[PDB]
Amino acid sequence: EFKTTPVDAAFVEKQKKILSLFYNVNEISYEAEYYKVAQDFNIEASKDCYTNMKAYENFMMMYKVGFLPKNLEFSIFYEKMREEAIALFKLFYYAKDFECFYKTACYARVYMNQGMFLYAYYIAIIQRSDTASFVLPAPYEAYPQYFVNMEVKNKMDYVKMMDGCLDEKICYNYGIIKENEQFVMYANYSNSLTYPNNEDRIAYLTEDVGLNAYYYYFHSHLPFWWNSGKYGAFKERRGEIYFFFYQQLLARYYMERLTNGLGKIPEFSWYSPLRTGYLPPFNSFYYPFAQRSNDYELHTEKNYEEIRFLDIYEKTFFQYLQQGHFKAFDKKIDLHSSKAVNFVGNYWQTNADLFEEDFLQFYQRSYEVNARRVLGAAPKPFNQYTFIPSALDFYQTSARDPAFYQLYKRIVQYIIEFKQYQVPYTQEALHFVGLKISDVKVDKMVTFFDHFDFDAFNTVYFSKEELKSSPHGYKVRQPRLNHKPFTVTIDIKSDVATNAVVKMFLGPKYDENGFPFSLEDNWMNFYELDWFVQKVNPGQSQITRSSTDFAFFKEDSLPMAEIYKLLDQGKIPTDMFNSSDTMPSRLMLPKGTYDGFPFQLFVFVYPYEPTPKESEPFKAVVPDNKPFGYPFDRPVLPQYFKQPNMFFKKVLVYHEGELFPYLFNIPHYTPD
Amino acid sequence: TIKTKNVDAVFVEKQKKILSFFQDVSQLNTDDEYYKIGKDYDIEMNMDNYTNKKAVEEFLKMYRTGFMPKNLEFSVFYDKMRDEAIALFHLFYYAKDFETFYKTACFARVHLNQGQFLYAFYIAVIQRSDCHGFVVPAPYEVYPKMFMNMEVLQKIYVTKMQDGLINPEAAAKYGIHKENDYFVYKANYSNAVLYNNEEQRLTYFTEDIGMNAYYYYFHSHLPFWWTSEKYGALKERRGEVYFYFYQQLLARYYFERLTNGLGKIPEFSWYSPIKTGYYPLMLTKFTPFAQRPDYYNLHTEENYERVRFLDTYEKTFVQFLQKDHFEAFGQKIDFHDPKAINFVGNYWQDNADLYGEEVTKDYQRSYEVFARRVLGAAPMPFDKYTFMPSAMDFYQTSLRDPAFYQLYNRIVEYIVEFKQYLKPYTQDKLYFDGVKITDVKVDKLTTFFENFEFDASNSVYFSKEEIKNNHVHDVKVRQPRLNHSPFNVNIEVDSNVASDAVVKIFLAPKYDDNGIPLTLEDNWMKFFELDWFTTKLTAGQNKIIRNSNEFVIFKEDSVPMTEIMKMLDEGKVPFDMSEEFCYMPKRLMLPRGTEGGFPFQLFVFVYPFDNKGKDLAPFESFVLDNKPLGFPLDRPVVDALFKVPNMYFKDIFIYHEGERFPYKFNIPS
Ligand SMILES: *[C@@H]1O[C@H](CO)[C@@H](O[C@@H]2O[C@H](CO)[C@@H](O[C@@H]3O[C@H](CO[C@H]4O[C@H](CO[C@H]5O[C@H](CO)[C@@H](O)[C@H](O)[C@@H]5O)[C@@H](O)[C@H](O)[C@@H]4O)[C@@H](O)[C@H](O[C@H]4O[C@H](CO)[C@@H](O)[C@H](O)[C@@H]4O)[C@@H]3O)[C@H](O)[C@H]2NC(C)=O)[C@H](O)[C@H]1NC(C)=O
Repeated sequence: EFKTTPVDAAFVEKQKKILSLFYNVNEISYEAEYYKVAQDFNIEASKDCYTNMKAYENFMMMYKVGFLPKNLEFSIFYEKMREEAIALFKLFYYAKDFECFYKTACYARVYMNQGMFLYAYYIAIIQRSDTASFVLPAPYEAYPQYFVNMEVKNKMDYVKMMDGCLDEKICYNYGIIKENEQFVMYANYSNSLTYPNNEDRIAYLTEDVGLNAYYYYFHSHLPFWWNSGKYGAFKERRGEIYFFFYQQLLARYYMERLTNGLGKIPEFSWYSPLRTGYLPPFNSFYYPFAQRSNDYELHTEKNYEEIRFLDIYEKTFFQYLQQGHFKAFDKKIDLHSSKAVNFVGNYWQTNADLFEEDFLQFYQRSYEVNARRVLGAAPKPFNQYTFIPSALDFYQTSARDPAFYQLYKRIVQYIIEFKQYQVPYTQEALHFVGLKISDVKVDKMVTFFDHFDFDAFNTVYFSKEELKSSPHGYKVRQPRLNHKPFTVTIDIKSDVATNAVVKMFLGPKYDENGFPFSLEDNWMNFYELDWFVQKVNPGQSQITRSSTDFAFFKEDSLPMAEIYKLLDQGKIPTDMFNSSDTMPSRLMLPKGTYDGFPFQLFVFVYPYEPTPKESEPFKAVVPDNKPFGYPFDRPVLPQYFKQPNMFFKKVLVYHEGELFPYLFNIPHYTPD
Repeated sequence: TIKTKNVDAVFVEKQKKILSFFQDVSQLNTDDEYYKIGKDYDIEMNMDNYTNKKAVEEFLKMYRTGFMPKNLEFSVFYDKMRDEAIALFHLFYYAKDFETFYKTACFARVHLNQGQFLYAFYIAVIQRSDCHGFVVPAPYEVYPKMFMNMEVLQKIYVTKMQDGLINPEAAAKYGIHKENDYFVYKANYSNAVLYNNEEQRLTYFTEDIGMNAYYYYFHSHLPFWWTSEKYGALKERRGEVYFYFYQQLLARYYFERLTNGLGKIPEFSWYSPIKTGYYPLMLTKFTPFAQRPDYYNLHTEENYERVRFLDTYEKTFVQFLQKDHFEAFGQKIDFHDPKAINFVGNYWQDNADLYGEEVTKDYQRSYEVFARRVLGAAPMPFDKYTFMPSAMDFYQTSLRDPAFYQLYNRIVEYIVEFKQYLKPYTQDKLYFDGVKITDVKVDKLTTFFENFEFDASNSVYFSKEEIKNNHVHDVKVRQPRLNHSPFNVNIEVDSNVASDAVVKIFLAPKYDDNGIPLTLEDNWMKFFELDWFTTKLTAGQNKIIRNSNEFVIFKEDSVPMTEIMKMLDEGKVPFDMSEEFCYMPKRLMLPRGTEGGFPFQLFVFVYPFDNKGKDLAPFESFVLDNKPLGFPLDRPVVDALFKVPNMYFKDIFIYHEGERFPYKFNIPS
């Protein structure tokens, strides 16, 4: 009951090579294969490992100067850095074949900044079409310092310096135990000291490792600085998925807020104090992460120039809308087409497609980068290779900061302002003639917390001796949200014999007040649970769909220990290779309440139009003509949403066992 | 020991007529023939005597409506006043020949406001081709009230009211002495009575009479409101000239900051308070200059509409940056093109060339103007001719106000933003085949303060009696000013093949505030050009000696008019006043050192002098080169793609000798 895929022996060899660069990423083992291979890799004499001569020579130019030194923090949001990671990726991506890529990576694993190496390496593995099917470690196993609060990281460093536990009893009381000769450290989510306000209610979501990893995978599947020509016809839809990704994520987040009684995502101004502070429980080699207080004044001497830029970046968009048709980055933008939809997203992300070039150029300033800089609260960088980090400097920690959700809310509002220019769906575009949903039934929907382990060994240091055998076994254990399986049953009268699409969303039923949401105001608050095609036949029939089969959710990634165990059996975990960029399903449902929190499930059935065969960047691109998020991709006329083939069903989400995650990490106490 | 030049009969006569207009400037000598000419001079009747029929007629329409009254204070930053100045300028500028020009000035001296007249006349003498090579007095001799504090002014008034000294030994205690037939007044900088913040540390530079004269000349040489058609190939480089003047100045200013322990010019916001106040000790015949208190809220009620304009002006530029290529003001513009500096500079200046027109118009609001006005903290002008002056209403006073440096720093930074779109120079563009600088040595560099006197008589009103006997020149101001010893730069160069070469010398700081060595990457706009010249290299090894006294970019102290009247009787003219008048003064080349030797660096660059391709000699004898202003540091640098054998960075230290503080020169007993 963990999805398997069989896999042959040539595969095992290549997968083992790729996985091996992730062992002890923070130090160098002189007797690892990678070290020998890098010693033996003559880079000057290797023009013929590369499909692209320019990339090679471009790398050598920067190479001869020198790169970002080992041990410094890496972030693509600083330019000098970005130009280097991009050079590294071009090398990885234009390597003739696998041998070539492996020597290049070994070299980089040895001689280059570990952050930069891991960033380029992940992206290249996802992007190279000969590596497309290989599995990667979960990002929290590759960069545990981005996923572990200081408290836990310190406890582990402490256990290491002592070479183990003084005595068991002392240790157990501090949440430190041995299991099968490995160390396990119980971890709480952070308290009122890092989230000095109500946002702490939600720390179990915002600090969730799955949810942070998801954002990282999203970025690495199509990074802003890269064009999307690798993906064919998807190029003309890149901006669409940008909106969708953020609209869905914020919809997921607002639902968490509702169950924890927290109301709307706050709005703000660049010219005003921002309310919800955040003190990141992280440090880099030199600096504690930058802290932002409650009521932090965004508008100060240090951010004035940035704020001017941000301000006119948004107001330009207003000017576009005001005008309908306008000259923008080559063509005339007409707001009534869908070349408009694409433009809108590329505009807000300042991605490579906006400029219709291959890679983001050195002088093109991004809206999102400057926003993160203002909101990150950090002091200005010490030099081009040394910045003071904040949660917003990385996709791995971004979702920990309340400001992150506020910033994307603002962008999503802006896009929704443009979406006011889109013609709404008519009766005839949504009516499925000859078919009616007569009823929807759902099993009990139940959430709970349960423990979850990962190996954090990459954040622990090891002697020359211990390294000779790839040492690990430093596990973090944490209560994480989860739900039970449940089945949706859909009942249908049908005249016709066609293939059909069934979509299901979850959205709010009541606002923070107690009033029924009205669709005109709530369509942006629905997130997709599922999509699939079904043969329908006339009469009454019924489709059953288990939550374990929902399209947009995955199983927890396996740890590397387990990946290797499986490899020795010719086995690969499906969800880790066929769909890493997908939301973990443990977070499928907001945390419920013991009585049951009211949400609603929208079930929509429409005719299926045979759409060709692609191989797009994400799981969110289903083989359909339909816009992403359809029929909730755009403003609603409510009288058109009483279609026989639509059905809004009230459902309560329960919760069972302890309502608070800390109750799982108390020494002489066991929960429920 | 003042660089001379010889001169003929016709020259001296004209030059005397020209200098006649700068003495006793605020009064009229009934008996002087300039007056007899002036009173009766008929413009209508003389229409055939001007190159431009419509300029005469335009002037005439305005003159009947009415020009600004006399004694009222003149500033070009106000519509009506400026319009009258331009109408007057045109008339001077389109006079057929000298006689006509001379007479038109006579009329204008007699009939029109003093400041308006001198403003227009000064510019006219600089712009008229038949006038090229003539000499004008120093701005400080013409407008003395603007180059000195109240205390001094008032001592001058008191002495004049008493017709001398009631008690010479008492007057002595106040720094007032009779030296033969002169009254000499010692003057402190303002910090000697006012230390209302750390900016007052810099008064020996910001209040310096030469520096302030320097800005005035720069304005006059090519005022913002006029096209540069006259200067030919500089028309296509005007924005570049505007950026570079300001870039060089702020580097120079910054140097002064570093040596008094002050660091970066602070950023500001039209929507927030601005830190440092400005409390001017200048008087105007009619009013005090306006103060800005510390923490002054730039966004108060009177300023709402002003700030909306200024914020939009800026935001429109930020829009340009965001879209790379665009159409504005009738021009397709590409920010990838280095030539785009021309537009960038022209836009920030709202000059006539921005619009491809000869003169700017009222509806074309300037950013500089309204920025000046808001930061000047004045109340609303009472009407078209009655305003409360602040330092920034005049070119002769601007450098006094720390806010001025904040305002142009901001402008320069936006141009630097544009400059980020330019690709950095590669090795090949900079590398000088077979040429290597092997050593550089420099004589000791010492700064020091030294007394300087200027004729301040125009600040004073003489009696009918005194005007007739010509007793109009007995008031001098003595003041300690910055200076430095002359120094040689010894450069040793190697080259395979003999070749014609260009040598450039720059000054830049060694460390930031934290004491980390400067990367070129962050700091290429903090380099200040000292000199360029050409030499001929030979096969083998070369020794190049260059003295500070011969740097092309700086001038000598100008001579007082009285001393020029003396020279004209001998057929001599002060060379640096004729053709180098708008250069920075030599004595201000170096920032004030420290007793220990403050750390700086010399950058020497040697490159091939191919031929004379693109060649500036109409405006400035500055750029006889195809090369950007401030080449090779006119754009971003990558340290490792940049350094080549024909470059040398030498560490140097600037020392200071003698009295540290100007006021120690002004003590009695
Ligand atoms: C205390 O405060 C007050 C208030 O501010 C000050 O009062 C002002 O004083 C000045 C004097 O310094 C006055 O200006 C003068 O006004 C005269 C007349 O003004 C009008 O008439 C002009 C002439 O035309 C007339 O023609 C016929 C007559 O046959 C009539 O049909 C018609 O009504 C006209 O009145 C008009 O052209 C003009 O538009 C006025 O409405 C002027 O004669 C005089 O002009 C001379 O001076 C100018 C100086 O620059 C010069 O340009 C001209 O060539 C001309 O020779 C002069 O300007 C103000 O009128 C007066 N203001 C008010 C509101 O009353 C006062 O000075 C101050 N006192 C002290 C001690 O400080």
